Amino acid sequence: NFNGLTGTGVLTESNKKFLPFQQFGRDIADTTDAVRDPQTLEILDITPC
Amino acid sequence: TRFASVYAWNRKRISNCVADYSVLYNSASFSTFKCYGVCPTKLNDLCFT
Amino acid sequence: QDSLSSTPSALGKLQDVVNQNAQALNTLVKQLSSNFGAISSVLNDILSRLCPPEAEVQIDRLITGRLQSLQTYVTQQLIRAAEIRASANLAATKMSEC
Ligand SMILES: *[C@@H]1O[C@H](CO)[C@@H](O)[C@H](O)[C@H]1NC(C)=O
Repeated sequence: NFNGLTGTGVLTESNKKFLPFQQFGRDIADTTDAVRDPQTLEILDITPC
Repeated sequence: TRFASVYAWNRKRISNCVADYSVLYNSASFSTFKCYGVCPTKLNDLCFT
Repeated sequence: QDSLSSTPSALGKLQDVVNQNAQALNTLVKQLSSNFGAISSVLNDILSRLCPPEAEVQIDRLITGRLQSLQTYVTQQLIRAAEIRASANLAATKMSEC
């Protein structure tokens, strides 16, 4: 649960170059596939299990 | 102690804080408590800008 | 050998099959972004915001649309498969007779 965003999957460090104002990314299915950790500001990849 | 008129309603902005809605929804002091687009019992773990 | 090496469009018959299948799958996935009348295309948004009596109505709308989208996909695949089968049947005949 990231800042109210709930889901399940494997989390890893992302190589996606987010700009400072960006909190998350989305796929073509309108699902979130990357988030910014609200404490460490690290970008994480999200893939289901 | 005092409240604004309806023609000149007052706006207070809430930000940069943690909110406990459990004190509000479970209060017996309210005659009306109607939510739209969200459940008050689930509001207690959501985030907003 | 020289003709194939100099003509990008030579194998369109095979490329079209690849393209048509890719466009059907991508279309199917994109339908997951559809609301179908629901408050959100995202199922988790519905479950996180609303309780069971009102969530079920919103979920039913997504189920109806997503089921319809999948039925459309499968019907198209069956029709497309039949066309490919006929092509394969012709190819098998040519192998035997040519
Ligand atoms: C969390 O606190 C740290 C300092 O301890 C700060 O650098 C960071 O930006 C805070 N995160 C948020 C979202 O405010």
